[PDB]
Amino acid sequence: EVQLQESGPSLVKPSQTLSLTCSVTGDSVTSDYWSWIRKFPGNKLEYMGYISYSGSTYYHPSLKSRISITRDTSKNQYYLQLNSVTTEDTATYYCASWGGDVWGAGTTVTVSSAKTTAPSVYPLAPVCGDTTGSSVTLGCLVKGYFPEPVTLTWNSGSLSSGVHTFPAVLQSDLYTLSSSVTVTSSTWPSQSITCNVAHPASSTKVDKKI
Amino acid sequence: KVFGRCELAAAMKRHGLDNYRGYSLGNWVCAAKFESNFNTQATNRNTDGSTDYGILQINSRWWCNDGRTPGSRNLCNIPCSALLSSDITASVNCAKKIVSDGNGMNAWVAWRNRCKGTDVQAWIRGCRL
Amino acid sequence: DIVLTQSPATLSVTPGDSVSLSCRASQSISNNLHWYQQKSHESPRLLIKYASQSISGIPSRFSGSGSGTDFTLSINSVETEDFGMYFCQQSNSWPYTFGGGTKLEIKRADAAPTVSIFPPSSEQLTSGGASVVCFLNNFYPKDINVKWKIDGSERQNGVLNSWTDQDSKDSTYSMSSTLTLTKDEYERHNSYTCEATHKTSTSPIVKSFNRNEC
Repeated sequence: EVQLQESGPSLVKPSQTLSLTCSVTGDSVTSDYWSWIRKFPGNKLEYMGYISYSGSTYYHPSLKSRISITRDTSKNQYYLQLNSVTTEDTATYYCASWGGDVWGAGTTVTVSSAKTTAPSVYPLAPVCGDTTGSSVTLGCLVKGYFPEPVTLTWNSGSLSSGVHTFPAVLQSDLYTLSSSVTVTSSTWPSQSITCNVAHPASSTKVDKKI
Repeated sequence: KVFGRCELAAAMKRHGLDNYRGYSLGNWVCAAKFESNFNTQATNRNTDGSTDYGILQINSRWWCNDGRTPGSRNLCNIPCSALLSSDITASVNCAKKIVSDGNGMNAWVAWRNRCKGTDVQAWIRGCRL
Repeated sequence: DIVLTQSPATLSVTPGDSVSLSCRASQSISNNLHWYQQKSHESPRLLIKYASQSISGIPSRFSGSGSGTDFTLSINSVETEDFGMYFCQQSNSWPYTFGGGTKLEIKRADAAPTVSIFPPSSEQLTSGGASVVCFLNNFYPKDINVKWKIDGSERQNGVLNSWTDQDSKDSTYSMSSTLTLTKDEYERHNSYTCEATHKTSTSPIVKSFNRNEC
């Protein structure tokens, strides 16, 4: 069975070139037409282009000039080059057969000039050790980090129910994420509740007691 | 089966060939006429181990698989036998993929020689479609 | 470029119900319209090709119809694994283009959001920043409006929101809204309010706090 896999830098700086590789297995890269499709953050899809048997390519005009699609028969792969990128080229990129029967898992490419930055972790507690109902929700604000992702746990994983960890958003070129944990009023502050945030890119992991 | 000219034109319009990538319906009707006289069972052996199949005489060397052609690429990822059916579905899907390459309908020599740059619309003229 | 319009933007159904999704083209494209399914965290999957041709290996509940500029993807008896995004794509003319998509979501009983507001932490203030956070959790339907108010004035600038996908556990939705100010701005005002308007009540849920107290 034919299978596709994208690979290449996950981060490209503005004005620089974005390069991705699609490895074809199962069948020859000379025995089908191949395409590149991208999905922007908002979820909209754009058909970037394709390369057919003769080597002829078709590129999307609302892009065209910056894009180039090539293939290597000896390695059985085909590529995507997109010049002069800007933050707007941030998206999930997929390689697929022209027929659409086969797709790679997709790979995220982020365009940013930001540098690796460890997150600042802040505790979110009710306005002064408050408590009203039978329950209380606490939170953790993870701000100013780059790049994604971060792993957030509560009490090193010993507190896993009633949790809501939201998708990070981009604020001033840096990511911000938050998580809320809800427990019974008879649990906190009686028992300690700590937010654990790990950021692989910066080899950091911090704890924040609420 | 052997399609009637207008009958095939209507089936081709139904199968979305009219203005597919810029090629008006006449081009396809004309190509079919010169390629097989509208005969879905048309077959043709080539000097090499390949055979052309169907109403649009698609080759087994590059486009379809007949399990006995040397250097088969099966670009259309379809059995060549599917191109001999009275149901033109497969022949049209493959034809659409062929024409989606850089050399469009120039893939069909008969088309270039006897259709390319002519009053192709004349082929569907008279047909109530 | 050919524009494809899909509707509704979103559809909430109960597993077992049948559904019809629409896709309209700005120009006639005959039968050169294809349908894709895309689940969260996954790549697209081709369901129907050329308006109505079935794909061997795709569940029989999926079928397509239409021609020219009006197309329809039907799912007779939606199953629990069918929720996600559905897009149509035309291949009649280059550039190939996609519709905006339709989101197929799970229907369940309405639920009011549980709202919590949080002041900036002492740690952030020490660094010169001040984020006010508001969590709106486990509500349904998805449609909701969050309004921030400082000293009684509605505030738009500095607000960033984040939504989780429909909850795997109870099919509800959750949201986080954060108002980011500088320490100076924050200390210049007193009342901070997070106001949530939702279908579950004509009166908006209001969570607030004043710096003049604790």
